[PDB]
Amino acid sequence: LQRRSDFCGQWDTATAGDFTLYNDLWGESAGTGSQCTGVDSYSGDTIAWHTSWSWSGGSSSVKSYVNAALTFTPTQLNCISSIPTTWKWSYSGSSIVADVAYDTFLAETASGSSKYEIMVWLAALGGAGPISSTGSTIATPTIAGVNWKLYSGPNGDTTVYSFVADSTTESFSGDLNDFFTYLVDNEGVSDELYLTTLEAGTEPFTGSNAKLTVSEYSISIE
Ligand SMILES: OC[C@H]1O[C@@H](O[C@H]2[C@H](O)[C@@H](O)[C@H](O[C@H]3[C@H](O)[C@@H](O)[C@H](O[C@H]4[C@H](O)[C@@H](O)[C@H](O)O[C@@H]4CO)O[C@@H]3CO[C@H]3OC[C@@H](O)[C@H](O)[C@H]3O)O[C@@H]2CO[C@H]2OC[C@@H](O)[C@H](O)[C@H]2O)[C@H](O)[C@@H](O)[C@@H]1O
Repeated sequence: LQRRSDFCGQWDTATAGDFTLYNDLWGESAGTGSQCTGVDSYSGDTIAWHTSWSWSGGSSSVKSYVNAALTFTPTQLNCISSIPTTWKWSYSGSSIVADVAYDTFLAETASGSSKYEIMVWLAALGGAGPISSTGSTIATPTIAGVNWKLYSGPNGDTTVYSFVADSTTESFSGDLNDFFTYLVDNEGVSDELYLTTLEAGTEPFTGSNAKLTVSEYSISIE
């Protein structure tokens, strides 16, 4: 028999080389729809995958964060020399309100609660916007070959910094650690914090008959 192979459950996952591919439909209760995900290929620190979705309702509420998460031991920033990454992706769908973003977390201890979250958005689609206490940038730095718009704002007892590419970026390669150095140098983030999480995926708000194709994604820590 041939069956649907994509996984669709709220907390379903797949293991793929150095990655976990999470469905992470954490916000599904905020609306109506569904989301199914699958691995296409993998080899060590590289993965190709896709996700398709339709979400309605809860227009300002994220429904999910399907993502490829690197398996690694939490490491203090001052022990990291570079985090090379490459990401090639494309989106299809209608009325897509979503981002394509890295999601990363810093904590005082390896097993402890997060203190900072750092997102790096390669795309803001359909008017999607980052968490921001003002609605405006705090800085507009050039990092890893891209001109970014940096925002900040709270999420519970954490501060979220979001670097948003000036233009939609379907193909990206550079050193993700440059974003952590930037915040250590410019925003008072301690270089003694542990990087606990390195994820790359998409946050949908609303849209229909959407599909993200990640043709290539790689990341490592040196
Ligand atoms: O009992 C059911 C199963 O629970 C699983 O645990 C889940 C928790 O119940 C969820 O609370 C948790 O949701 C978080 C999710 O993993 C993150 O991806 C998401 O990150 C947000 C971030 O908060 C936001 O600041 C940033 O802008 O955007 C990212 C991406 O969307 O955050 C979720 C929680 O925060 C939101 O909800 C609470 C609000 O107060 C807050 O404002 C919201 O933002 O997810 C876990 C599962 O997470 C794990 O798997 C998915 C991975 O992607 C993730 O990294 C892993 O930690 C249990 O694990 C299961 O065993 C249970 O069956």
